Amino acid sequence: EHPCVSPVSNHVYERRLIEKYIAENGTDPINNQPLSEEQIPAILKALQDEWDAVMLHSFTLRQQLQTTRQELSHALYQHDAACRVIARLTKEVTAAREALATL
Amino acid sequence: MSLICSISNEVPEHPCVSPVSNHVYERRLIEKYIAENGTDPINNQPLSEEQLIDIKVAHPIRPKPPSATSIPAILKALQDEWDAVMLHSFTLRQQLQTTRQELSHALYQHDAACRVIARLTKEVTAAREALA
Amino acid sequence: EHPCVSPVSNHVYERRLIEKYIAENGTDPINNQPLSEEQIPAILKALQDEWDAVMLHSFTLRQQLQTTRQELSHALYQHDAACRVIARLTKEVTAAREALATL
Amino acid sequence: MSLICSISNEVPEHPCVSPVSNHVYERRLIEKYIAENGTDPINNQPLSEEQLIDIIPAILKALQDEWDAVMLHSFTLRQQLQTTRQELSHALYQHDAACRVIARLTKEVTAAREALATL
Amino acid sequence: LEHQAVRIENLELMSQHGCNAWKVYNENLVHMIEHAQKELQKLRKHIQDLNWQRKN
Amino acid sequence: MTTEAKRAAKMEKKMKILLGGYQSRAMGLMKQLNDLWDQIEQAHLELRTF
Repeated sequence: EHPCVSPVSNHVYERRLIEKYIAENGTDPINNQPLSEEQIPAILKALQDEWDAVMLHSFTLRQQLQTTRQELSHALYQHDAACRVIARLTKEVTAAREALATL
Repeated sequence: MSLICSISNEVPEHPCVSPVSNHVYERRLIEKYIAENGTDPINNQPLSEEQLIDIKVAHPIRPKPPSATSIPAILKALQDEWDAVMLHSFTLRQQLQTTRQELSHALYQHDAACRVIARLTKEVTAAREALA
Repeated sequence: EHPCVSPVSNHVYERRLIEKYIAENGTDPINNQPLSEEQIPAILKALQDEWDAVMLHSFTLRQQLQTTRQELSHALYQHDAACRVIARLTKEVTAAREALATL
Repeated sequence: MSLICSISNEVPEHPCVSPVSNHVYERRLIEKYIAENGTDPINNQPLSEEQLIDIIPAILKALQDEWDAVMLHSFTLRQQLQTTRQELSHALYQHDAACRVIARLTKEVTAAREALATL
Repeated sequence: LEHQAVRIENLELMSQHGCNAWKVYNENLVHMIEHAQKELQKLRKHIQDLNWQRKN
Repeated sequence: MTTEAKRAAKMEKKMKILLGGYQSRAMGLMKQLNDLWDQIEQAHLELRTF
């Protein structure tokens, strides 16, 4: 019923119960600090939360993309080397074949 | 109570109590009022943002409805609600302007009634003097 | 030059200025508790603040209307109370003139 | 001075600084992040909220276009993530193929060396 | 397309949890009405108590 | 998108049946609530006069 809030636990109380507890304990029921006996928007919040979730999504995607892309980046310079080995081996297998072709 | 801010007549997002009036308030609104006016709003007693007592109770607040809503549709619905609010606020202007006229006309008739009462009081007294 | 935040004052300082004060004192520049050198939403916020201005003004209209509507209704009932007074007086005049007719 | 929040990569309305990373976060985002994650986004070290030291229709058309502008970037970031994954899957595929071709050729080189050793 | 993606994502939650949340919210309106009717019945009694003071 | 649009409509209309029952209650509750606030307002107005 009665309008009162503990200024240290920031919690909402019915004056009968909180004054009862303070008289015995001298203290707050939710954090046990002292307390003296006398002491559109839903749409905007949702749309803010729409923005909020997308930004957290955006970071996560950025994190996941960059993780994969780093591993990928190393492979590219190595990829050109990979073709070179097969090219080199195709020449070496040819050289070995021609030595076998000799006889 | 399931809180309502005393300024907006509606449930606050960031709630606080003024100890100077024990009413419940939506803190960014009344802090703006304090900066612009320096007083409690309900009873015009002096107030500061320091005196405000914070609340941290979570919100059960619910969409209205979720099934319609999407980002284009939210902005569509928000505009309509915006127009409804501006219609509502201008209606208050209209209402207040209307209450000016009706109160004023009422006041004239009650004032003029006193002059009649005065005359009738004389009439009654003269009639009692006649009885003497 | 290099923004760093003090956990005691919660303020952002310029690195050159805050280091000099710590170097002599070892304390916060605002209130001298211990400190060391090592230590679209704008659019929504703008629209929020516009909504804020609407509410505060509308409440002012609410507050003044309710006062005047009380005062209106009071004046109406005063007017109505006057009617009862005139109703009494009309009968009282009529009876007194009737009394004089008796002689 | 102006700042950038390290989750948004955009200017914070109300910023807070993780000392676990020396870098700026937009409080409502990071607390909500900490609620699920419990960790510093920059480096996945553990983090908790208390450590975070604190620091008409034309408008809605403008807001809508900027809302759409984020969504332009949203598809792009999703599609680039898919593309880098599609590149990575292909690049490993060709690398594994490159290993198998070179294994095929190493078998060829082995057989040919043995055949020349037979001589 | 991403607007549809975000939309369809919302519908998944809304099907399961929104049914319960509607029931909880509708209850909350009843609780506002119960508090209002209690205050109304307090007020109507008090007005009629005043009327009995007026009448006596 | 057109396949998703057809999906989104069908999913919603299933749900709009289910939640629409609760919606209909919500309209009744809110209408009553404004009426009762009018009753509270009118009574508190009248009490001031009396």
